[PDB]
Amino acid sequence: TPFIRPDMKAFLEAIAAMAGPTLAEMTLEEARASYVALHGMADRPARELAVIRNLSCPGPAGDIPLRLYDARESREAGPVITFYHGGGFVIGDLDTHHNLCTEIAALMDLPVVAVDYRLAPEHPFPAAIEDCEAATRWVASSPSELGRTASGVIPIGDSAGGNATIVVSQLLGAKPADVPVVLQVPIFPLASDAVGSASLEAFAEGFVLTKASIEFFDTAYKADRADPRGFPILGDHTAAPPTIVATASLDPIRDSGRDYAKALVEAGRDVVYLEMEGVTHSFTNIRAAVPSTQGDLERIIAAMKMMLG
Amino acid sequence: TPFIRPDMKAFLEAIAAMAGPTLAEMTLEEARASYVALHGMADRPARELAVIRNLSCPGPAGDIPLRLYDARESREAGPVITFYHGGGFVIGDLDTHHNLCTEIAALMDLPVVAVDYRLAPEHPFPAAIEDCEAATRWVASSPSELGRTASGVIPIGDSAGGNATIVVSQLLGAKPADVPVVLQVPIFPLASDAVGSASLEAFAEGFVLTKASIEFFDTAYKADRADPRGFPILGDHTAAPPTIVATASLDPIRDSGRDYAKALVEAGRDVVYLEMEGVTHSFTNIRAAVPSTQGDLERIIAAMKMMLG
Amino acid sequence: TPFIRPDMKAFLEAIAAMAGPTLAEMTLEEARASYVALHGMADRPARELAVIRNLSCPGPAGDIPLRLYDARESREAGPVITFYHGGGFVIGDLDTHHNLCTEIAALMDLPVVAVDYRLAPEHPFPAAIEDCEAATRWVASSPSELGRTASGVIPIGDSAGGNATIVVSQLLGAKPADVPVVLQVPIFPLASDAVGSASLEAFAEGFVLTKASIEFFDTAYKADRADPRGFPILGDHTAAPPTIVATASLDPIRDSGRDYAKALVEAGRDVVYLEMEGVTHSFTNIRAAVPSTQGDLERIIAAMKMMLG
Amino acid sequence: TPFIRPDMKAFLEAIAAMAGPTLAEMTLEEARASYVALHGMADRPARELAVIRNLSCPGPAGDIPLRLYDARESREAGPVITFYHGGGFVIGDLDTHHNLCTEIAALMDLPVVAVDYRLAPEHPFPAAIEDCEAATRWVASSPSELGRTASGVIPIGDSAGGNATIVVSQLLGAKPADVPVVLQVPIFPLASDAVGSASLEAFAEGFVLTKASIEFFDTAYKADRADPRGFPILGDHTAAPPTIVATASLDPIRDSGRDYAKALVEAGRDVVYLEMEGVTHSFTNIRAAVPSTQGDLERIIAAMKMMLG
Ligand SMILES: CCCCCC(=O)Oc1ccc([N+](=O)[O-])cc1
Ligand SMILES: CCCCCC(=O)Oc1ccc([N+](=O)[O-])cc1
Ligand SMILES: CCCCCC(=O)Oc1ccc([N+](=O)[O-])cc1
Ligand SMILES: CCCCCC(=O)Oc1ccc([N+](=O)[O-])cc1
Ligand SMILES: CCCCCC(=O)O
Repeated sequence: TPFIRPDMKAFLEAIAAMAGPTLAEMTLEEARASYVALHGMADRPARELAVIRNLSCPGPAGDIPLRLYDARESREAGPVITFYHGGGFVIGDLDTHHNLCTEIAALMDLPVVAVDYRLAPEHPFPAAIEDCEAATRWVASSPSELGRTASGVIPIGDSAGGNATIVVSQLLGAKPADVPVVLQVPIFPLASDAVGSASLEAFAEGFVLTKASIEFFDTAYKADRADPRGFPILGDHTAAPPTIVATASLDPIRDSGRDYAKALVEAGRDVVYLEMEGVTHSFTNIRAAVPSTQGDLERIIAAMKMMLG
Repeated sequence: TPFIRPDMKAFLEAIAAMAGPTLAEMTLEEARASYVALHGMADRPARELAVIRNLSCPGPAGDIPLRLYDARESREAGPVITFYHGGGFVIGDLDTHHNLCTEIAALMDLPVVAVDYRLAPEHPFPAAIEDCEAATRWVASSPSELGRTASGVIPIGDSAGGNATIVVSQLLGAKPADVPVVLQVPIFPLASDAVGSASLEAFAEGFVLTKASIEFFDTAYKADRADPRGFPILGDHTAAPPTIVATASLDPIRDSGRDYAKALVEAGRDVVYLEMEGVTHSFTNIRAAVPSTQGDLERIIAAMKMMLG
Repeated sequence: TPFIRPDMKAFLEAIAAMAGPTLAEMTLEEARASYVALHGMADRPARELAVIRNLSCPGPAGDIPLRLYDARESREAGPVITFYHGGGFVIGDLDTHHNLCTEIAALMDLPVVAVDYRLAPEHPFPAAIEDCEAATRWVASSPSELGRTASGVIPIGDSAGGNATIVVSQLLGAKPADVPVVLQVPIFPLASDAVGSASLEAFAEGFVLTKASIEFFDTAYKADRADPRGFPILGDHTAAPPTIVATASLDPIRDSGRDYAKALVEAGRDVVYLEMEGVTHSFTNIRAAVPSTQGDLERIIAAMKMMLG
Repeated sequence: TPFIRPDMKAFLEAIAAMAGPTLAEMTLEEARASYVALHGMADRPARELAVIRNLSCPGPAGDIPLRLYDARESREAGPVITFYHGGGFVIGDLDTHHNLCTEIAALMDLPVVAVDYRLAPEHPFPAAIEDCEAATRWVASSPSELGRTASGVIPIGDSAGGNATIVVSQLLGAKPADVPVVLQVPIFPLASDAVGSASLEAFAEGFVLTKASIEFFDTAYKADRADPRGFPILGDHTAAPPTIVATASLDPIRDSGRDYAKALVEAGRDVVYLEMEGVTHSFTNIRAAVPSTQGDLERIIAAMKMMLG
């Protein structure tokens, strides 16, 4: 039996007791609401910050809603974190990952801009990617509405947002924004197709993210298996920016993260690979229900400060 | 300050630390999802039963979904428990109270039929009552689809479901079903209007059920203050069936349950009044997070067995 | 016309046909002898028990005679029932309620200690109460002479004894004996002044206990209307022990018992309220003349077992 | 035309202009003195330290010479760095890597114990490994003669010493010393056989370490190709300690270090992979001739501090 932390196991047993409908059995609005409720009850509360401000920027389909987080009311030029939430490209929003964003802003002492990108099935692949790229380019242009100057950008995101992290870094690598990507932080990302992976079979049920949910998200999003914007393991890694890959040992898509970090080493790129032991997918947003995951996030923070130099 | 059990106080501290939005500040589906998560994560797992079966019966608006619970695959004629869930007539469903239902069925060794009645704001007062009454009459008719002959019915429900319990017993008292109500069990019910009561002021915040939530529910359901189907304290108590009223000492609507039991005594009716000390509203569905509440439920069960003979 | 059971009505008709004199018309010795004769006639025969033993304990005015009833010569530690007979504090003794005591001991499988407390007018208020309190404390101390160990006491009594039951529970509540009152069972008690009550007017004549007798007892006992030891509705109910209140629907002091049960609910205390339908005051001691009153006693017994756990 | 830093390229071109003999064309003593003279000229001078002290410990073939470096005469318990020098297992000693050792001790503020292990061809494989393992176990036991307490050990070494670093970590993993390996730092290690690698062909000549020298060292050391103590890529990686792998982009054995870091990710182990751009093998010891390599060492140091927490 795989190792599970005691506080992690208690959370999994409560989810098993709840025994709700699957995502596919709910309406879309119900599925999205259940994710709000899960993170609402499981995550630590928001940090207080000097600046929490809603903005928007132009996108290919229309305006893209954004939210700026900053512990400082005024700050000098520096890197700006551009955050993309998880949720399979189907669920999640600015509120499901709000508390985590306030934590990243507080602990990094850098500004964070979260992207409220368009969701599937209403907006299938590559809608989410289009919006994350556009928003990241916009932040990288130091617009006056943002109120602080970017000397570089730091894409970061969990799961689907970790997929978006890598894709955005590849798109900006090929066609630079006004400043470079100085660091990327894909957190338990989907980089290679998880179908057929050993982690997917081993952790298919009972570890928060299920094989059934992965298939539900896949059916809604409709990413093409040969498209590097859907599966960025297929992209060109030879100029990948400095990278921190964080995975979970109990994640059904753990091996997708392993694959990506291996590909970066194969291409000679600098990478920190951290595989959190005894916790699941989504550990960044369950920091109250599973208190030991706060320490896992803090290790990512420490790696980020190190890699920023 | 009022007495609070240590495990109860730890649960309240967790809720306070979460510092979530009010039900009114969420979308309606987010409010419903937050209740699914509250019970889902805080209650004990379901009992294993011989029979857990979805069914439906005709109602005035269309079909009424039902769920049958029975520890026995087949059984002789006997009383049948008809259960109405809490949630202000706005939230809750068959799943939010599913584990509690399996526990009632296991500990009573009687069949339980839970009612998936229509909810406000989509279906305001008296839609919930219409469906609860219709389902209870249908069970009382011993339909072949149920496979359980009813010698009598036992209305039971928590909070809004405790309101429904009393209204149904009054409606069936006035126009009998095929068999009588042999016992009713309103658990922390709303019987009289809570506005103005001492308990509402004393426990308006910080005790799971809040004054703000009570107001949210009241606005959606739109019960007429003069209608005994809304506030059954106004009804005729002179032929009330044998009753167990269970309240919580920390409940903002505690005094409404006190009022009902006093009205039963005033009318010469047999009643067991149990006020659980140092726990809150909703204690029937938080039996894992607050382990001492399992004993509270078991006291209700013991009183039911006694009052059934 | 109030509902009267057929067997109860026939007994009332026989009493009327015999047309005996009132308590004021008889001599004190004759009144006491007629009470002996009524129960000796009307009640079911005594149960055979291993132990029926006279005892005594020190009191504030000399020794208090007691009678111990137990189905077992030797038993484990457990609650001990402490019984106070009815009779207005003027008539009755250890023999008038002897068969009832044997029935309680047989059906509960607990020891019962009946108190031969001082009677008015020879010994007016508060004599009876002082003796009932002293005897209950003595039993609660597990004295060697009792022959069994008390883990708690259960005060119980009919009418004036129901008054004594509540007063004793309040006095031991304020100044504890060696073990707690774990349950009290006031049976058709006098808790509030019956003067002015609707039940006193409705059942003033022809229902075994008469208005004339109530006034007779009151003149003899001379209880202070403002003293909670005379009228324990005036006492502090906030810490009342678990309670079973039993009344009779045709009792002139029925509303007194209703008042007390209501006051317990108002104070948030656990209480079973049972109002026996279609029978009179004294139903616990007329179980042969009115055979259905045995079932009434058995309902009280069932409630006692439930409330003891 | 692979990228080469300007100061790096100047160093390589001066070496080319000298046109010195190969390792095969020199005597053993000439080769070893040649390496002493290269580092003596090319590396930065020694840091001044409170403690630079020769020690020794028992080994499998007699006493193993050690040298202790510490910026502090007296310190709290903490990890102790155990260092193994490069030189193909044929050349190098405590003096060729002395200045680098003082730098590591100064910048980490941790004690460093360098190992004077037995050299080939006089002592072929596995003599060097045996000595490195024995010395690391000795340090890990916190012997009185060490003068400070080890709470853990940190194996570190360049090239052949990077090979020894990994092998020691595997041996202590299978058979623990008194304290764990808390971090390992293999610097341009030989982990997998370089023969057949793309890096070996691309950088066979002109980049400090030549293919000819690799062959010369290999024939002297005579490591068994199937032995994980000779080629630790063959070892069990499933419990590898936290790791920092540092390589150089112009290193003929660069791909061996890539292979090892990929194998750790594949096994789910935490690893920092740093590939220094535009510098060669041996960059840790040419920090005066190529001043930009001081920054490369400082990046390794920063990663070490981060991974130690
Ligand atoms: C309801 C369980 C958590 C589902 C949401 C979640 O865990 O965030 C994800 C985002 C993307 C992917 N994915 O790309 O398969 C999976 C998960
Ligand atoms: C979010 C916690 C409260 C959830 C709802 C609940 O606890 O069940 C109730 C049902 C009905 C009423 N009511 O009628 O006011 C109150 C509460
Ligand atoms: C002969 C019928 C009356 C016998 C006395 C009786 O039935 O028991 C009572 C005890 C106490 C009170 N009281 O306190 O008013 C009334 C009645
Ligand atoms: C004469 C300068 C190059 C030789 C010294 C050197 O570069 O240190 C090494 C140690 C070990 C290995 N090896 O294990 O192949 C290669 C190189
Ligand atoms: C309203 C204050 C709550 C406790 C007071 C009571 O038990 O009636």
